[PDB]
This record gives sequence, C-alpha cells and structure tokens, in this order.
Amino acid sequence: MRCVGVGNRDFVEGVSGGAWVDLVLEHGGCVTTMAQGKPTLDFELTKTTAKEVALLRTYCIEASISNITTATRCPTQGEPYLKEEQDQQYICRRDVVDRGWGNGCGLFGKGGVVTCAKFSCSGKITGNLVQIENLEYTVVVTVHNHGVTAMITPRSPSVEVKLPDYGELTLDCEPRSGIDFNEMILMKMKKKTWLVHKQWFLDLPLPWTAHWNYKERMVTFKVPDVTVLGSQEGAMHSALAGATEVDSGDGNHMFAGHLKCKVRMEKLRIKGMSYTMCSGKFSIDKEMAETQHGTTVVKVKYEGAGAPCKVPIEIRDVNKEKVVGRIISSTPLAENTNSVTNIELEPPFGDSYIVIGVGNSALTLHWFRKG
Amino acid sequence: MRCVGVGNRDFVEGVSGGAWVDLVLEHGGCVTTMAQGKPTLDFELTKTTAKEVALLRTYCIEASISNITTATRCPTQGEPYLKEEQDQQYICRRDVVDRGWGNGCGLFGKGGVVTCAKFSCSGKITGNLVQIENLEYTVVVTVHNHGVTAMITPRSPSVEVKLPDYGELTLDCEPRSGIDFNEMILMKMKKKTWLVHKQWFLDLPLPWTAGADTHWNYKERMVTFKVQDVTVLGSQEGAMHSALAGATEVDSGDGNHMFAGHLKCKVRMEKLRIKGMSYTMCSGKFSIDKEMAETQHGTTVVKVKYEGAGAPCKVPIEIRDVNKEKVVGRIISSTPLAENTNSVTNIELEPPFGDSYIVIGVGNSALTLHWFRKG
Amino acid sequence: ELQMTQSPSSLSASVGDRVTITCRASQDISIRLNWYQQKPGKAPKLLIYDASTLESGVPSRFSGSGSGTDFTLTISSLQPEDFATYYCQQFNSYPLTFGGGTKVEIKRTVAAPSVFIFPPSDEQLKSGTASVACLLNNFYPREAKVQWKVDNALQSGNSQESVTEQDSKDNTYSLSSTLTLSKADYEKHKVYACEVTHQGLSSPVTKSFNRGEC
Amino acid sequence: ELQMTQSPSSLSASVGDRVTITCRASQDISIRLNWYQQKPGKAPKLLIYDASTLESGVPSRFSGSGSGTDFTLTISSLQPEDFATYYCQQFNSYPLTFGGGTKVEIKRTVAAPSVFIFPPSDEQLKSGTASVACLLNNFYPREAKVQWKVDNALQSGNSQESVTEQDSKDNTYSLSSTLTLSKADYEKHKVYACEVTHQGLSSPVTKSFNRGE
Amino acid sequence: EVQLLESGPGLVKPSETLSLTCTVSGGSISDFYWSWLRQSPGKGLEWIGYAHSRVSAYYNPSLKSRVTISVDTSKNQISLRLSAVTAADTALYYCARQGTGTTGVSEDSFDLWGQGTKVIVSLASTKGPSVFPLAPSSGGTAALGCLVKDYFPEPVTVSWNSGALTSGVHTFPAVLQSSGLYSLSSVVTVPSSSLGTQTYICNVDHKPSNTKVDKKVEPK
Amino acid sequence: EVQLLESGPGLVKPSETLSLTCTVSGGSISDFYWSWLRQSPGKGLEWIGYAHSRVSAYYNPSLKSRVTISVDTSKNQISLRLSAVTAADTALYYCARQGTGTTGVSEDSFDLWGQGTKVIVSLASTKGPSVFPLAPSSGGTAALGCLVKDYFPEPVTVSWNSGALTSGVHTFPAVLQSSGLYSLSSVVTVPSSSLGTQTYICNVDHKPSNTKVDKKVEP
Ligand SMILES: *[C@@H]1O[C@H](CO)[C@@H](O)[C@H](O)[C@H]1NC(C)=O
Ligand SMILES: *[C@@H]1O[C@H](CO)[C@@H](O)[C@H](O)[C@H]1NC(C)=O
Repeated sequence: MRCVGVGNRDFVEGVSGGAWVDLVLEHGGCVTTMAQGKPTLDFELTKTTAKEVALLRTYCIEASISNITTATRCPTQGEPYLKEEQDQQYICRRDVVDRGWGNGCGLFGKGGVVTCAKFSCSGKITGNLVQIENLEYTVVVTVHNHGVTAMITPRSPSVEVKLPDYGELTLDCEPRSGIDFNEMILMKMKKKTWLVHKQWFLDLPLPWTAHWNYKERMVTFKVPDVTVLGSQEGAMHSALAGATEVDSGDGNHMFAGHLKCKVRMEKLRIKGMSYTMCSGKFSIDKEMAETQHGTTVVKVKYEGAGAPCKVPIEIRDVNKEKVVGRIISSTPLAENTNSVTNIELEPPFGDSYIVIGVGNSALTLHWFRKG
Repeated sequence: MRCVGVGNRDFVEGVSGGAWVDLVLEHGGCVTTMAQGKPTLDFELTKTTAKEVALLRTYCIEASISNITTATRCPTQGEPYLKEEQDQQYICRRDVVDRGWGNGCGLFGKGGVVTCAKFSCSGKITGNLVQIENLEYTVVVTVHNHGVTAMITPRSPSVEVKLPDYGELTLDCEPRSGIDFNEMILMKMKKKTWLVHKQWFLDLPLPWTAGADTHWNYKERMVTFKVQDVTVLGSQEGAMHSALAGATEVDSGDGNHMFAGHLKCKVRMEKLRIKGMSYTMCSGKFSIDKEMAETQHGTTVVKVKYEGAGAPCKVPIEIRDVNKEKVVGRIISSTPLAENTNSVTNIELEPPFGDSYIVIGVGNSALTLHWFRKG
Repeated sequence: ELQMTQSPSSLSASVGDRVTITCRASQDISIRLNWYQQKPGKAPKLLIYDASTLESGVPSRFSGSGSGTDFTLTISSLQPEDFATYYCQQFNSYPLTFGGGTKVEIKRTVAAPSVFIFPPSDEQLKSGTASVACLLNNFYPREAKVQWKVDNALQSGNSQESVTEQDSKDNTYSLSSTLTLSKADYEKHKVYACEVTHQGLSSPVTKSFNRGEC
Repeated sequence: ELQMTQSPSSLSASVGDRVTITCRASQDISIRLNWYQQKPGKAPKLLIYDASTLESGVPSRFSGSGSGTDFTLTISSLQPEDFATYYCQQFNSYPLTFGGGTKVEIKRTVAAPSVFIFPPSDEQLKSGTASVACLLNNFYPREAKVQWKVDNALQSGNSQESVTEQDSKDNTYSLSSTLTLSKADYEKHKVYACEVTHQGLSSPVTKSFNRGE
Repeated sequence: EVQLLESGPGLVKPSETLSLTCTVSGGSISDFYWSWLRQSPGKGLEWIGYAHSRVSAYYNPSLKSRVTISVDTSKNQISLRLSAVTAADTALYYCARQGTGTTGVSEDSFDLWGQGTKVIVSLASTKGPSVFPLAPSSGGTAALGCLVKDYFPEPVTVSWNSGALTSGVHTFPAVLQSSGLYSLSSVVTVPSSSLGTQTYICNVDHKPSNTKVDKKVEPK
Repeated sequence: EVQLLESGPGLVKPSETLSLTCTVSGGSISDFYWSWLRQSPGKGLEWIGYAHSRVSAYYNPSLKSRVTISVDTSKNQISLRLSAVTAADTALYYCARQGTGTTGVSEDSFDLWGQGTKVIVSLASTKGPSVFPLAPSSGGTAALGCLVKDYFPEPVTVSWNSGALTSGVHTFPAVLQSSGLYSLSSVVTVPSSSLGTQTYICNVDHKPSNTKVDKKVEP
C-alpha cells in the first residue's frame, strides 16, 4: 500500500507462469508488481549511499591574517631575512622600495623589503573520490494489506529478501548510472554534499592540502599591507546552481541513475491462500476514492465470525451479471472480527458495480470512470 | 625636496626666457621643474576623486530568511492563499505535491501548496554613475629648501597657486584619461570603491533596487525553494573579490583616492620669484651636516651648516674640474639660502661624469669635497 | 493467534516398537512443518522438513506425515539412539512457533522406590536452618507422590522436589524431596515422616525418625 | 624675523602743508610695499601699491617713494579728508607684517583746558564705592598731566584716564580721569583735589572740593 | 565446518539490558539469515527473531518492543540486545541459521545450531555452597549423600571420593529456593559392610565463587 | 559691488574656540584669495592668514598652531577657527581680498575689506549699566555729566535730552576696570543761566543687557 498516492508510479505485470518480474527503480518513483499466484508488492528505492570514499584534496574557503612582521633594509646592504620565511604556516613575499634620506637611509636607491603573515583557515571544503563499486542501494518491499528493507551493492547484486507470512523472494539487481564516476568528485560543504566534475574541483583557485599549498590564492600583498579574499561560501553556491546535491543535511542522499532489477518470485506465496470465503456482513470504513492512475482504493470492515477469511470482491457490469474488472491487491484477508482491510481495485471505463460480500447481505457500490 | 628619493622622477627644463613649463603628472610619478630666474619646484599628483556621482542601482550580497509560512490544500479544493503573497517584502512560490490518505486528504491527486518567506538584506552594494566632468585632481607643489595643495576640475582647469616667500604661479591643466566613463560604473563595497564596466554591473544575478531607501526586485536570485524548504545563497562578499581581481580600486578605505590617467599641465612661472635673490654671499665657514649621497638619477644631495654671522645669506657652491679651475657642473636647487646662524640647508647638485670638486664657501676657509660619477 | 499443540507430553516405549508423535495446529499451515530431535544438554537437530521430506543422514525409520492441521512423526523401529525429546514447528505464518514437546522414554518393568529419610546435620542446625532430605532411589514409572509430616500434620509449603533423568544402566528414576524448616520450628516438633505413594508399592510406605534419637 | 618700523608715531599739521611719512624695513624688500589709510571706526583703504603705484580714485597729492629698506609716503597739499591713521605693509617675505601706524592730526592754536571736578553721588555711596571724575574740556595739544590728591597726598593707583578723539568743530581734545575709592576710604578723608598740568596754563590749576559741603 | 559460538555474560540483574554475541566461524556471515532462539522449562522453544547483513531484522511480537538483533560483518558476529529484562527472560539462548531454499536445507528451518548460553535473571549475590553431610541410618545396601545448600548462580560440580566412586551416584538437578539461592543433593548407594571400613568424601566445586568444599560423610 | 559681511558672536570665554564667518556677496568666491586680519591697540594690524577654494590655506606662525581658515563654496562664506583663545586675542577681526595680479589690484594687497567684527575675551557676565549723575558745582558756562559705571560687554549709546542736546556733548571712550566691567562718562558744557530753568536727562542704552536707563542731572 506504499505506492498508493505516489505520482510517479509504474505498474509491472509478470510472465504468464509468473516466477520473475523485470523492473526499473529510481528516486521518487514507486513500482507496483503483479503476478499470478503471487502477492502484490510495492518496490521503492529509498536511498543510495557511497560507503567507502577516499579523500583526494581539501581546499580553504574562509581565512584570516595574524602576526604581521615587516623587515626593512637600506641600499647597498644585504637582503632582509625573517625566521617566519622557513616556517610553512607563514606567507612571505619579497620586493624593493625607494629608500633614501626621508626613509631613514644613508644612501639613495631601491631597498629590499620582506613581509610575513600567519595563515589561519576557519572554513574548509572537503572533496572525496567516487567509485561505482562502493554504492549501497536501499530498496523497500511493501505488501498490499512500513515494509522490509534490502541492500544492493555491485559486489553483492543478488539478495534473498524474506517477507514474513508471504514467504520470500530473490532480488537480483544491476546498477546503471548515466554519469562517469572517474570524471566526478563528491564535494562536501558544512552539512551538504554535491556531485561535481573532477577537473573543476582540481582547478579551483584556493589554498589546498594533500601546511596549505598555494597560500597566495587568498592573501594579497600591497606594496606601500595584507588583504584576505574573505569567505568563498557564497562564491561556491553560485557555481553549485547546476550541480546536483547528494546529502542535503537532513540525511536524505540520492544519486541520479536507474537500478534495473529482476525479482525472482519462485518461493513467494499469498498469505491466507487456504482461507475460506467470508460469510458475514461488510461495511465501508472509508469511502472509495480514485487515484492518479485510475485505480480505486476502499476500506471495508468485517462483521461476521468466519475470520480469518477471504473478502469476496467482484467488479461487475451495469446490469451486475458478468465480472468486467480486476483487483490489484492479491487475495485480501479479514484478520479478525471488526478488522479493516485496504483494497486497490481497477474498474473499467464507464458504469461499474462493486460487490463486496455474499448473497443479499452483500454491499453494492456504484462507480463511474472517465475516459 | 619632495621628488628627492622617488624612483619614477622626471626632470623638465623651461624655455630660454622662462615664463612657462609643459609637464605631465601621474600617480606615483614626481616632476622637478627648472627655469632661469625662477625657483626649483616639485610637482606630484597626490589624489583624484569623483565629487558628484549619481546613484544607478543597489544590489544585495548578504541576505537572511525570516517568518516562513506554509499553506496546504487537498485535491479538488481551491488553491491556497496567504496575506504575505500581496506584500512586497515576502517571497512566494506556488507548486503542486502528491496528496492522498497518507498526506491527510480524502481524495488522491496533486494538491496545491504555497510557501512565503520574509526577505531581509544585511549586506548591500552600491553602484554610482561616473563621468569626466566631476573629477577633482589634487596637485602638491613643493619648493627646494609639506608644500602647497591645488585642486583641478575640468570645469575650472586653470588655478592660480600662491607660494609664500616665492611669489605665485598660474597652474593651467588638462585632464587626459584613456578610459570611457560612459561604459564605466563606480561600484562601492563596504569602505572600498572600484571602477567596473557598465554592462557587467547591470548583468549581476543579485536582488536590486532602483533607489537607495534604508522592496527588492528579483528576490529569487538568492532564495531557492525546495520540494517546503527555503535556502539562502549566503554572503557574496568573497564572490565579488574574485571578480574584482582585474579591476582597479579608486579608494582603499584608508584615504588613498586614484584614477588611471595623465594630467597634462602648463605652469605659468610669470610672477614666480626666488626667496633671497637680494641676499648677500655667505662670508662665514660651512660644515657638512650629512655626507653627500648620489640619487637614482645621478644627482647628488648634501646638507650644510652655516657658522658665520652674515645670515640670512646665499650659500656659495661651485662644481669645479679635477684641477679646481673652471665650473663644469650645475646646481638643481635654485639659489640656496642660510636662514640663521647654525642652520642646515638641503642642496641638490648635478656633477659631471668622472672626477669633480665641490667648493662650498669662500676663500681658503671654504669646504672642498671630491666626487666621482660612473658612466 | 496460531497455537501449536503436540500430543502426548511424554511417551514410554521399548526398543523396536513403532511410535506415533502427533502435532496439531489451530489453523491451516499446509505442508509447511519441521520436526526436531533434542537430547539433554545438546542443541536441537532437524530430522524432517516440509512435513514429510527427510534431512541428509537421518535414518529410513523416521517418517513425516500430515497436511493442514493434523501432523504425524513415525519411527517404524525404535532404537536406543532415538530416545530424546521431539519438537514440531510451523513456518506458514509469523511468528515461528514450536510445540510442547514429546519425551520418548525407555519402557521398563514396574519397580518400587527404595525410600530413605535423612535427618538435618548438627552443622546446619548451628546456622539456624534445618533441611530434611527424603530419597526415592531407583523406580519406574516417573509418577510418584511425596507427602511431608511435621508431627502427623500434612505439610504444604517448604517442600522442593527434584527428579533425575532416566538412568543408562537400569532405566529407573530417582526423587529427592527437601523440607526446609527453621531451628525454632525444628526443635518444636518430634516425629518427622516422609510418605511415598507409587505404582510399584502396594500401600503408601512411610519412612520416619524421632528428634534426637539412636 | 623681518620687522616693520614706521616713524613718527603721531604727526601734527595744518591744511595745505606737505607731510612726510617714513616706513623702515630691517631687510631688503625692494618695491614690494603697500600704503593704507584708516579713519576711526572704518576699515583700512589702500592708496599706494608696489611702493609707488597709485590706486584708482586716489588723488594726485598722494605719492609713493622708496626701495629696499627706507620708504616714503608724501601728501603735497594736506586736506581735511586726509586726517587719518596711515599704515605700511610688506609682501616680499611671509608672514605679511604691518607698521606701527602714523596718526595725522590737525594743527591748532594752544588752548588751556576748562577743568571741572565732580563729587561721587549718594546713589553710588549706597553701593559701597565712590568715583571722583575730573573733566578737562577742550584743549590743545593732547599732552596733559592729571594728579590726584586724597588729602594733600599724591595718589598713584585707582586712577584711569580716557581721551576723546580730535573734535570736528574746534579741533580740541578732552580728558576724564576717574579716582575709584571704597565707601570706608572716601569717608576717611576731607579735601579731594585734581591737579592739571598743561602747556596752555601758566602754572598747574587745581580744582578741589570738601566732603559734605 | 560452519560453527556458531555464543558469548555471555550469563547473569543480568532485573530492569538492566541483556547483551549476547554469536560468532560465525568457518563460513561467510553476509550470505545466511541468522536467528536467535530461547529455551526454558514451562515456555519451551521460543523464537525471538532473525537478522541479515543486507536485509532488515524481524522479531516476535512478544519481544519486538524490547529486542534488537543486528549483524556485524566486520566482527563476524550477531548481537542480541534485550531491554527491561524480567525473571521470565531466564532461559538458554541459542543462535541458529534460518534456512531460505538456496541457503541451509529449506525455508525457515534451523539446520545449524549454536552451543547455547544460560542466562539467569536475579538480584542475588554470588554465594559459596554450604555442604552438609546426609549420614546413613542404622536391605543389604545403605544410602548416604551431601546437601549442597544456598549457592548462586548455576552450575555446581559434585563427585565422590575424588572421581573414584561413580557407581550408585545420583546428582539431582538444582532447585531455586525462595531466598533466590540454589539447593542441590547428591546421594550414593553403597553396601552396609562397606560402612566404617571405607571413608566417603564428596568433592563439591563451584567455579563462580571459586570454592572447592570437601565434606566427609559418616554416621553420628 | 562685491561685499564682505562678518558674522559673530563677539564674545568668547577664555580657553574656548572662536568661530567667525565672512560672506561674499555680489561676486564668485571660488576665484579670489580670501584673508583674515585682526586689529587691536598695542598690536596694530595683524595678518592671521589666507584661504582659497582650490588652493591650500597658509597662516602666520604666531597663530598657525591654533588657527584654521577654510572656504565654503556652497555657502559662499570663509570660516575662521581660532582655538585656545586668551585675553591677547581681544581684537577687531576683518576679512579681506588678498590680491594676486590677475585678481584684486596687485600681488598680496588687500583692496576689498569687510565691515569688521569686535571680539571680546572674558569670563565676565552680562551686567546692565549703573548710571550716576555728575552734578554741576556752584566762567560763564558750567559742566554736568553721567557716570556709566560697571557694564559688560561693549558698546553703549549715550545721548542728552533724547537727542535734542548735541552741542557741548563729550562721550569719552570706555575703560576696562580691574573687575572686568567697563566704565564710561559723558559730559556736556551748558551756560550757568540755563541751570534751574532747563532740565538735563542722559539717555543711556545698552543693547546686550536690553536696558534703557534715563537719569536726570541736578545740583
Ligand atoms: C599573535 O598576536 C596575538 C595578538 O596580539 C598574540 O596573542 C599571539 O601571542 C601572537 N602569536 C605569535 C606566535 O607571535
Ligand atoms: C515574525 O516573527 C517574530 C518572532 O516570532 C514575531 O515577533 C513577528 O510578529 C513576526 N512578523 C510577521 C510580520 O509575521
């Protein structure tokens, strides 16, 4: 009953004998499977996550200047030297200024100067390498009546999924992504994570780490002064306008692609296939409503004593003679006395009568389908 | 004495009779003027600033989301409405979500939803229109012995500059800028102001205002709506700095104002005079206060102290040959004077290539200095 | 909801006999049932899966029968290796429920218990507690009744019975009942009796002793 | 350090006479000098610029002379309009310094002052202070000496002299000396005298009064 | 061979959370469905629930609210976590391989079973056993024993004449007294002629309290 | 046509900063060099300094450390600002047009002068004048006056018989007393026969204290 209400929904019917169903799973989309002698199931790809990811490079977006030291030298004299020049944490630049009597020198000419400032990074961006081999696909299987979750990885594509009271299925899948992971990088900022190109990330003009390499990308020296580029947080958001975000910070992470699956319904069974037909009265708990795909959903309460039994439902014609409609929910059951059952029906185009129960005590509902 | 020590220095000599000197002034560069019967001066263009600038557009770089209101509606029912939709301060977006029994609706289908959030700007960037007509050029004139400042605008290009004890000059200038102001915009960020293209500023993808009241047009440029959720672009302060890497900044916020261009001037030295032209020649002894040093242009600067009583008088300086017979060098500082007893005087001399003797004083008591110039 | 009831609780049979273990279900479970064998101390062992199919290594004597509600476990010729507790489990509906259990015991000739009464030691009396142990050495069948008498008055509480598993040599059971009384309650009474009721005995035998004698 | 000294401080001359005003400079200032005319209450007026060149509207009688250190201002024929204070200023070196000033006054026949003594009013005595005013109405020249006598003893302090500008009608000056004493000091003495010494008078005239008479 | 080893501790105080581990040796844990089961007299074999490395765990409605079963592939062990533990939870916990059709033997049939871990639920302190002799009274054979009274927890090792005497020895199962401590008795059948000539000593060993009590049985 | 108007206030307490403004009417302020000058007896004409709309201001070394002169083109006025004002700064301040050669007669010659603003430096409070009569004593003409004692600041308007009596009137300049207040006297010469028949009243008007005192003189 999971796919009921979902807009992007696909109905897949099995082979004449059953045993196997070919389906395609993607984020947002819901798949309803139908097979002869097998129960109706609801398949949905909840999450796709990268388990083991190797770190490639870490850039600096937010920085600040600290402890500025200036070393001055008059003409003819040697070049100025500072202890901060050999230290990797400090950024140093060498230049020559016009020195003389006004500057405080005995001789006139270009005098050597060196400025050193401490580089401190507060905001850093992480970039992890992606691989198709390390991708965990979470598929939820729900029966027509919170379901059962299953993990799929290219290493272990086929997984035997157990469904209590309904037996079990063999879920064999194949990951098919239209994006080349060899040319992609999983870049993480604060809480959110994006899927960006490999070259774009490596060509970013910011200081990076395998001590920061290329510190001059954010620190600018003014010959008379040190200036910082500020926070590149907003600068990234503008460039990430076209890039698809994996994790949103809420925990919901998804990758653009399709998961082609071949569900083996060999050992699957319908709960209550041996149940007798309900003899007692039936009453509508909730009025029958039409879905976005033309199918109708109805809630019925059992008033008899023959429980656990099978709900007798038939979609008959205008003159209520021959059955001209099919039931999606495979073999609906009434568990106990005064129990509510959810049923998905497929009425034909035009006038149709839904008969729920047995004999004259049976409930009759009129329905009209447009198109 | 201002141009002394400055690397980018140009020496301009006047006409045979004097009266006028043609010069070019630029930022960083210093100009030294020399004329017969007129004192030696130092010209330098300190600052260039735009006085009257008209506001064109104000963009928002830093924003924050406040008071989020979500209105939900089930299928078959009407579209959701909020009071914030008509209010200009709020950003609203309409969409449809999959509604049913699980969502809390009687019927299945696409249900209308509307999200409204208050837009508040904390960091804003202004862009003013710049033209050649409104530009104030500040020129500093310093005598050889901090000086006198003069303002030049295309409206009033010629300005009569008074130099105390030295008379006065008529400074006629012409502003020559190689940049088209019709295609430029004076953009200001916090305390710093840049000179950017007109089209680049107008094509910026940020919310803007026609005025400058302390309602934003195109609020969606920073606010993004999710499938319910609202996100802000953050602070575009760092984003601008990357784009301003090639653009030249006018004001640094400290006080330095500058524009790329040249200021062609024709200084009229008609009423100019040298201080102490009627002063007698110094009879007393002279001593070097500071040793003679060579500049980047070959010229030599020396400090001398007067020990006599004939003050105020003229310092007798001559740049003679190896055999100290004939004068073979010239003095840059026009008529140097010794104000009082034990007073120090700064003198700029031009010795010739090779051996030369500098004689400071009179008779046998005179100070003699040996100098050699390479090249 | 679904209850698994297996009959009988205990079964007595000789080596070579044909035994029938019945497992009943409250609802239809079709051919979905499993049979298990469990010896004391050891973990259960699967014999018959899918109500009739035999597991690899399980002898031909073991056979599975039944479909729907009533099920059967049959051993054509009983062996000394087969004497263990048998369990039945369902797998048609969740949760997976197991049966009561059927203990298959060795059939032995009816033997009367050798009753012995033990008075509480002086070492125990120093602590403040007195325990009277009553031994019922070697008997068949397991069904035996033990009644305590403080001073001709029947004792309901303070009694704890313990039965040993069927012996490997003589195939008989043993019972040890302990009557726990305080030092003040023990010294208050004289004659302590232990009445034993068993199939092997004609009338209930009573072994007794007097406080501080012989 | 350049000082501008002009001689004389004051000059007495009749209408039609030739006057000579001299301005001296401590250093050589060449032709760089300006002459000014100032009447009491009114702002100064430039007459001669560049040591000799006359300003527009200034009469032909005014003439400028001098170069270097010694300078001269000459009025060929003095007129009643010309009686004002004359100043000289330099413009060769900064700061711009002005001269001492030369007041040109009307030459008049020697006249003796009409001396009057005024006793302090009863209204002033109630406050606690007593002021004795001594009038010297209409006299020439300005040079006059006033001496106070509390009780035949000469008074040095408490005296304040005030002289009016040369009158338009008779061309004479007037002096008013005020002797300020306390109520206790005034009631302690009897005869209050005011001795006046002037060129017009033969011997010093003394106007006196007795306390409460 | 594929083996299942159960890890304790086998003593949890009421209201506290019980934690048990099942190690899978000589076979991959990521392929099979692993289930936990408990056995106690009066309740019998009770299925707690199953857990898989890739598939979500499912539990019995009787324990679902307080039980959590997970599969640790890196450590090759299945962890059982039962919270708000009461006196009714006192059982022998087994870890077994739940069949599917491709794995094991058949769908939902436990083929491979663990050794089993005894879990006792009580606030009772660890006490050494107080051994008292059951002296023989004056047909041809007489009985004598040892009363292993007041000890916690289980088990206890009782032997006669340092393992020499085995014939006639009957070590009765322990009974939980009202005090929360266990009571045990071990009786031996010997001839009447052997009394006086042969000395009888019972060797009682209790490992949780680290006590070895040797008591000699003789008539008063 | 070009006029220079000086604005006060003409009273500043010692240590406080003095502010004076000179308005240029009937001519452009941005063309000429404007200078401030002060006049006081004992110091004479003292040149403070000049200021220009485009060219930097220059001052006298005696006041340079305290004085600041600026040209306001938008308001058409020259502002004079002298800080740490002492008793020696008590002078009549003038604003004049300093010549160049192309503008205002000749180089450094003040052709156009202002009206002048009297500035008095004292902590003294504004007090009304206490008028006392100077009664005539018993040749043919007798003298009588009025003693305008203890008043601050300057000036004072003294007239005889409501402006009717002018001949013989001698209003002496004010003298600054030790108390910080001014003392003035106005004496008139009238015939001896006029005494008793003609009534003499002096009309003393002091605008800063808004007082008009009329005192009758009689022996
Ligand atoms: C840098 O400057 C800060 C601020 O004065 C001071 O606290 C710190 O000790 C300095 N660090 C070094 C390494 O000099
Ligand atoms: C926005 O939220 C604040 C804080 O709760 C509240 O005080 C204010 O009334 C709200 N303003 C509007 C316009 O809804």
